[PDB]
Amino acid sequence: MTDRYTIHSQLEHLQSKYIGTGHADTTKWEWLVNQHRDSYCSYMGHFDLLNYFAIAENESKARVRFNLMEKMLQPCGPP
Amino acid sequence: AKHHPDLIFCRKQAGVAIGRLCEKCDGKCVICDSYVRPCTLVRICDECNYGSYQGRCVICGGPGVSDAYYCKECTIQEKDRDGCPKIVNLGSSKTDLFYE
Amino acid sequence: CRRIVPGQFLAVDPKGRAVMISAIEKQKLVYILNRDAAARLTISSPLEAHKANTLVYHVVGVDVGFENPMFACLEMDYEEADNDPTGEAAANTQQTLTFYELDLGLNHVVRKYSEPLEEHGNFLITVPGGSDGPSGVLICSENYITYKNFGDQPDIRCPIPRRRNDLDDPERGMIFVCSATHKTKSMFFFLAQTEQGDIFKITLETDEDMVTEIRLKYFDT
Amino acid sequence: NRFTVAELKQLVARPDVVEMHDVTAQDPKLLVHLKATRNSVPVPRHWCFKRKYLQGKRGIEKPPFELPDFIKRTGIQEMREALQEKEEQKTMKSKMREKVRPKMGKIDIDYQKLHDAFFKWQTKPKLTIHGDLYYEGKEFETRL
Amino acid sequence: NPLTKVKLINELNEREVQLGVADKVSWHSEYKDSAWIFLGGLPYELTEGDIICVFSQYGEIVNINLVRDKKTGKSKGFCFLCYEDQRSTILAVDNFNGIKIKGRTIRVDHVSNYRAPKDSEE
Amino acid sequence: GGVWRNTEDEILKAAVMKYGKNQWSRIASLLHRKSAKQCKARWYEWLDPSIKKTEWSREEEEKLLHLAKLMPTQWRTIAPIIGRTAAQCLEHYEFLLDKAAQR
Amino acid sequence: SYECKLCLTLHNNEGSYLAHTQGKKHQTNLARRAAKEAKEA
Amino acid sequence: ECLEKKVDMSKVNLEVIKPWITKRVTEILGFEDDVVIEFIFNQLEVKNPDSKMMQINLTGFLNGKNAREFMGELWPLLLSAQENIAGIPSAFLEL
Amino acid sequence: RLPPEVNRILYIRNLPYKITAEEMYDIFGKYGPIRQIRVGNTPETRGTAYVVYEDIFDAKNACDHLSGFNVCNRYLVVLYYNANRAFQKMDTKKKEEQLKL
Amino acid sequence: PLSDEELDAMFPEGYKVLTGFHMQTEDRTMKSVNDQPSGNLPFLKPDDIQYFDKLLVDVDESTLSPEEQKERKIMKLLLKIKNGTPPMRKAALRQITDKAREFGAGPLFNQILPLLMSPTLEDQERHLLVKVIDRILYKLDDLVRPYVHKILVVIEPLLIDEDYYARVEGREIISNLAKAAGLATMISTMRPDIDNMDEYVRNTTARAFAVVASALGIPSLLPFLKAVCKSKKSWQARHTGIKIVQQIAILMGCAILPHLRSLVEIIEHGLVDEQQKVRTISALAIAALAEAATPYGIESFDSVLKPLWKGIRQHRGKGLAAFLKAIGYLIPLMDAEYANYYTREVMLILIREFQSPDEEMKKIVLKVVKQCCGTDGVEANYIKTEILPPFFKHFWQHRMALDRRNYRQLVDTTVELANKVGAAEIISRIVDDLKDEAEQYRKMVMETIEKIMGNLGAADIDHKLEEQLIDGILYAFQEQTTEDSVMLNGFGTVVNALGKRVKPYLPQICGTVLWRLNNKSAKVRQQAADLISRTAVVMKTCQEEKLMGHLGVVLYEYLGEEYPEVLGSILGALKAIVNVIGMHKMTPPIKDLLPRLTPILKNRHEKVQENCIDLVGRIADRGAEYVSAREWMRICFELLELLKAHKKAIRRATVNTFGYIAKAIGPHDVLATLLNNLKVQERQNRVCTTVAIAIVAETCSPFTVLPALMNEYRVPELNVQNGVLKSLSFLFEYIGEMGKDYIYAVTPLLEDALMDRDLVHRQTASAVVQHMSLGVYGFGCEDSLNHLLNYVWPNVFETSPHVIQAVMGALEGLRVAIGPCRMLQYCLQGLFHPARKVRDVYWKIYNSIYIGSQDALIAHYPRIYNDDKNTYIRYELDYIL
RNA sequence: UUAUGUAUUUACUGACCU
Ligand SMILES: [Zn+2]
Ligand SMILES: [Zn+2]
Ligand SMILES: [Zn+2]
Repeated sequence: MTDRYTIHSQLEHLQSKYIGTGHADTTKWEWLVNQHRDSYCSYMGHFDLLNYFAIAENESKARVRFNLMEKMLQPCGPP
Repeated sequence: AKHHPDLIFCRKQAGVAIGRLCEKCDGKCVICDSYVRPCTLVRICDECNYGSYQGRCVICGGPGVSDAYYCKECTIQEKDRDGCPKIVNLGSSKTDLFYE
Repeated sequence: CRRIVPGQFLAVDPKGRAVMISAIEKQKLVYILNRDAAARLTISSPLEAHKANTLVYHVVGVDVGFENPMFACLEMDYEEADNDPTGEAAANTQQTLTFYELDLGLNHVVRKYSEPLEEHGNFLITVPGGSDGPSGVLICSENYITYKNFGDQPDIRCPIPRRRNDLDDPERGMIFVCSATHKTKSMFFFLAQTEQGDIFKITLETDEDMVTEIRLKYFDT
Repeated sequence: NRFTVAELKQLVARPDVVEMHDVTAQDPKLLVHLKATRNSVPVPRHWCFKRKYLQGKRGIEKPPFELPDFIKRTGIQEMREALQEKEEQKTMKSKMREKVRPKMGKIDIDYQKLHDAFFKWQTKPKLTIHGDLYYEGKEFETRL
Repeated sequence: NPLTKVKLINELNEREVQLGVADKVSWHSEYKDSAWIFLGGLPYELTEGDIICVFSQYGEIVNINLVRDKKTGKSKGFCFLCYEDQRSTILAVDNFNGIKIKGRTIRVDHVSNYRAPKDSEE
Repeated sequence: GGVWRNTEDEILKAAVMKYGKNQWSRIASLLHRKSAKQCKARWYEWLDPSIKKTEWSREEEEKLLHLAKLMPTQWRTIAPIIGRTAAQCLEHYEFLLDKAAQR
Repeated sequence: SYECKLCLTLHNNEGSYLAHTQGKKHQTNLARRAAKEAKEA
Repeated sequence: ECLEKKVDMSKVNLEVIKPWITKRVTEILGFEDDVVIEFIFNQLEVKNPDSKMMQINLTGFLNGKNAREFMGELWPLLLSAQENIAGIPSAFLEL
Repeated sequence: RLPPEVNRILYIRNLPYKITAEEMYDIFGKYGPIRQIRVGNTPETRGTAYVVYEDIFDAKNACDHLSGFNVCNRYLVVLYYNANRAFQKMDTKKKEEQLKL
Repeated sequence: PLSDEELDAMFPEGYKVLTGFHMQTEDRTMKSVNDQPSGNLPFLKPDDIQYFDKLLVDVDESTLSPEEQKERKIMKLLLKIKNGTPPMRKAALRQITDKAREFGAGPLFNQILPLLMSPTLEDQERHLLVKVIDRILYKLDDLVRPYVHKILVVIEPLLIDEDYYARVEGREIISNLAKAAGLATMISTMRPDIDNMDEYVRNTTARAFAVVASALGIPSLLPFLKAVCKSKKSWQARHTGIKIVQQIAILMGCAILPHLRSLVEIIEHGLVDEQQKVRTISALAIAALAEAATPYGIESFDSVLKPLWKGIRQHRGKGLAAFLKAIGYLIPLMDAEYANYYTREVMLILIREFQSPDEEMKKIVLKVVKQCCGTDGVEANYIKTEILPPFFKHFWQHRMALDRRNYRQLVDTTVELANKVGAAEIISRIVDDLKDEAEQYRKMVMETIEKIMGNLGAADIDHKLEEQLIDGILYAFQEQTTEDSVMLNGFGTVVNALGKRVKPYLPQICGTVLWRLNNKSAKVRQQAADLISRTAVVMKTCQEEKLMGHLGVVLYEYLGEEYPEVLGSILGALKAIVNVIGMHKMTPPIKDLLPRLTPILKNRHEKVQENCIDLVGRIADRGAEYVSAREWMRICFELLELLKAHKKAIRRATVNTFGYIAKAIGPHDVLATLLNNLKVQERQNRVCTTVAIAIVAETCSPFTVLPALMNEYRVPELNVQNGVLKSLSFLFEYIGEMGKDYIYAVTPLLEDALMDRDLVHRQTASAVVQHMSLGVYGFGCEDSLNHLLNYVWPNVFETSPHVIQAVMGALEGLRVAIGPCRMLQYCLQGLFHPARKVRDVYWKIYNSIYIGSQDALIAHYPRIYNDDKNTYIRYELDYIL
């Protein structure tokens, strides 16, 4: 069964479908995990931050992209 | 528009169909809604340009004459890279005035 | 370089009829390319393939010879990975190879097939098809290469050859970094490359129209 | 649940910012971390008041406006005050008469002086750095 | 649909009387040379004589034509009328369109060809 | 309509203080809705400083209840005789006292 | 615009001020300030 | 809660399941419809359906008690048939 | 003739308080057979009534020629009530065929 | 017929069952009872004294008083809205929306709904009532759950209503009712209104399902449509569900496309059913889906073509008509082989059905001809041999000109037959009927000819036929009864098509017009002047300036009219001549033409004002040397009264004329005029002289306006100070990158404006900060904007809507100027603040920054140290080479 | 003396509007 969790959506006031915006009741974990995900897509987005990160290890660029890419699922830790 | 705060935009994906403005609203920007410095053409979605709705005004829904544009101040704020700016609902103005 | 808007991953149909531009999260776009009577290139309105809470690791053009174009992508859905504080739900959240088929007759994009993966693949390689080959997508991954193709092909696994006794592995895997397909008008092969530089000659040798088994060898370095 | 300003002031590496309301937050430690992060500017002083941010400017009468000096050295203030004062003597008879028979050349000052005042004689004003947010008094505390 | 055509032929006359169309070109100048009119939606209790009694107000109908069915039926629902004068048909399509007899509302229009035994709108 | 709110009553008091008594167009020239007829009507009907607009006495009520029996209508003839004189303050008295003599 | 200065109240036009001469009698609550002005009558 | 052990409609038959559901909804609201029996049909067409959406859209027509007992009846029949390779629940295997 | 005029009902306003029972029976059985009347209880509705007949033409007789008719000394105004609501939808009635017809 | 159980089920409570002679009157017991209630409120009509009956007595709120009079103070409110003056309207309406959560849906809807369900309403009263309902649907979210059906049985006939805006009101509030009630409430509600006997409620429930389907998406209720359409106990359910599919297709046009296949597979269970109604509406639904797809999905209809083909072969009647509409809409979706095959064996049926008596099948085959001759297949000689002769025999009648949906369909099909066959073949068959005696029929022929000759062109018409249409349009232009423009535009399009070949008809036309411009004064003189304005183009490109110089001087003295609409068309004609000739070479020369126009400019009619200042604008920039330069000064006092003009084209042309007058005579005389105009009390008259100050600024450069405009902030009046701030707003918006020079001159002004008590000062100075912020971007002026941000930023907490949107536009305009870093520095230490009132405002400022520039924030985030369980340090940025 | 709830004018805003 279930009880009373019927909340499909409501008045389309602004449609903040941009993920990562956040509202008043947004906790520390939520906007820090959006902060880490935006950081990761900007790391692999720019070529040259990915250069800078690949020089610091000896790892190749696809190794660094696969590491950064698999960390985007749960980067900060469990809620 | 900015004047009527209850008007809602369409905001779906902008296709290839170029927006049009009526004769009463030529020169108006669509978002900032002014007259000067037009810089960027309007691309409207395919649902808001289908069949009977072709060449129709973006704002008024009257018969379009000229192409629609964004300001430079809408352009450099990238208010053109959101959805299609086709004002959908007609609400609480030009309705009661029709009943008056 | 945003997260939501496309531009990071770019796939194209091998015949040249559509093109998909896709982001690392939530949203993908398909343009339909055609040519009009001045022999001139034209672009439709962008078709939409939005899927919320979804990572994309790579995207690729599945060759189908004058069929509805398909695109293959390694996705991952993470909403149960961020709802459960136990931590293990985000530890068993394996990727999915997903195929988007463009109904040119119906002018929209549908998720056709969606199959999970028993390891995390990093990027895909197009296999030529139609009349030339066994149309599908190779999937490179840590210590494996896998031919998957939907419908009837059993999933073919080939473990990646490490070197003899090279002294770099306490515990470390081995991925590919390059694909380099080649179509020599008799057969087709792939100049893949591990992360050290060891180019492999991957050749698909198929007895039926179906794939049979894949095989490779140390080409050069 | 809401551990008070004693312990919350004891835990934080910069305790000099934690206030009487920060205990009543929904996440106190990051609030007083971001309150003690480096180059932020704080919330305005009137978030807790009862006076709608400037309705305390009631009875004080203030001077109209000081024009900057490069504009005052064009004589536009003296010409404009002179014709305002001459226009305060006119009736509607002459205000409607010199609407249809207009004397012109009332100002006709020049164009080179105005161009020099905005281009040759331009004065940098006294600006302020990005921290110096405004509160209600702020110019009657000139005592610093 | 079966009697919105009543509304359409009525909106014809209401739009002519709105615009003020002279009788030389007031749509009955196309249905000249025909004293025939198609009735529509009669009740099945209506014999030939009762239809002559109601529609003879503007002239005695010379040639009536009910659609009596072949064997199993007795009446289908139309009738065709041919008066003395064509202006009787003008009067009848203006005046007897949308009247109702024992329930069902009937309609009238011109014909302009002939007694068609079954083509028209059931 | 003639609604006569307070922000025109007090301006009318100021205008009659400045201009005078038989000079009404000149003070209807500053009210934006009112004509001089309405200005006369209010300043003699409500705003006149001689109007004793409260304090119903006992002598004037025993006066009017057999003064409005002499001439039965006509509350503008018996308004200066009573001197309550607003000519509807008299009608207020007479209808209130014929409610209180009925109840 | 117009202001009752003891009142500290704003007024748009003229008859908004000079109809604010009757309510809110601070006009006689300066008897307290007159008692501070002089400790007797 | 118990409605979340997932299902695959390829594992189950459906034409044997319909008359039981018709009989149950004739018991629940007294009389016979089609559009709610065809709701059962068309909601259980999709290969991996959702039970919470099922419970909402039956809570609408039915009480909210009868939707609760109806989901608590109908979902274990689906599980008892999808465990079996035959595709038949225990109430129709044994009887 | 006249469909769009609701009948079998008649709203009665400005009716005296001295109506014990009888005078509405007088005035409203004067014109024909009555079904019943409604007498208010709130001191608003006290002094304001309904009357329902078994006939249409009697309600026409009432509302065509009692408009502003003066009675015991407060003249009443007549209207037609608007039936719009209910409180309970009636259920489990049998009303079977039973061979009556 | 009633019983007493239904009778007390009907009535409300608070009720219990149980010659001649002269004498005199007496003084009564004061028969002066109240008939209208106790206040000012409105007047009550005699029909409203059942609904507002409880207001005629005073409650004196105690001893009859639960909270219920609070829930019938709404009775007073509905009376004030329905019958009141508009201040009372907006007062009561704001009051009822602000307390709609307090009143609850129970009392409020069971008073509103029987008021709308009265047989004695009015269209404006219906409008104000549905306004009340949709204004209380935003507040009563998820509270109208019992009250959906009771809203719908009132609202649903707005969908079938006549006037268009009432239909849009119906669709909008059912969409809001759909998004507010969710989905399961809708399916619970409108299912029993399917099998219901009344075809009104059945049709209208179908349209209601279509609009809730649009508001909630197809696949939510697509199992419901699949459910109700395959139900087989009564055909009315199937007819209703297929009607639902039809109106979903005709409502949301090409957004039915990705759900099309799973939607068409419903409908082919119809077309074979035993009712002709179900097959007919299944074909109409296929026609709506095929209209909607266009040109897609043709292989998704391939299961429908065989029963359509069998149906058009075997049937006759209206089922043939629906099948014929369906195949006519299908075959443009089809590839050219199958399309040409289905065309060439459906033309036979169309030729068979040009004889048809019924008007709806006339409409359907008149639509089918539009599409079945457009593709490739039907060649020209086939069409001009036997498609069009019975077409012109049976469709060009008079009755088909009267009905508007039979009017426009016929002309839009005739144009397509002209596209395929040719120009003169259609025209030569209908040009002889521009001389008819029906005005609507000549209007139809003229609209046909203007659309053909605007599309194709006029090269196909020989010299044996252009005289036929020239005399046709002259006779048609001479004898029109109405005020329509269709024959004016027809004349203009025809002569623009004939071009230079119209040369031996300009004497005939100009003679007809010059004689035509006397005519009893009988308002066919704006037809003559409008015809001059339309044919003014063709006389220059046909080497005619003598007759241009002839009728320019004639229109110079038809402008002393008393009729305004004559003089407006005179000025339109004279405008078109001033364009088509040069200004400096025209025969009533501008030296003595503009002084005739200055007293015309004091005419308060809108048409005469509009045309007069369009002409004065062209004269004022291109001919400013034809004056005294006193004269421009005494008309730039006329252009202040030429504001306050209720059309907004006048108001935006007069500010352009201020700019041009200024570029003529200098910006020290026109500007003192515009600055005396700033104390007026009237907007539409101060904001549009503020705009004119910005125009005279940007034309003749600021430093000519900006000292005096900077000065008049010192004038102690509210209106002039907000005026100079609004003129700085429009000025910086107009000049753009020239704000690099003037930002230090206006920053000490804006610091005083933002420092000021009044909030209108702060909203106008915030708009100035916005436009200046976007005008100096990328020029190194980030110190002044960071100064002014310290004064903008405390205005964040203001809740007046104009000032909060002005400061929030200023913040999202300062984002690009000084950086996302500086704006993120101001957002921090207040996103998490304990009060929600400050928290949500800083979160929406942060959302505007985040969507405004998401990537630039990556460098700019703070460092957030690690807690117990989670890692919050972005380590990759921190390590180094 | 900050302040409410309201009856209630007066001012003011949005290039609001045939
Ligand atoms: Zn803009
Ligand atoms: Zn759109
Ligand atoms: Zn417009």
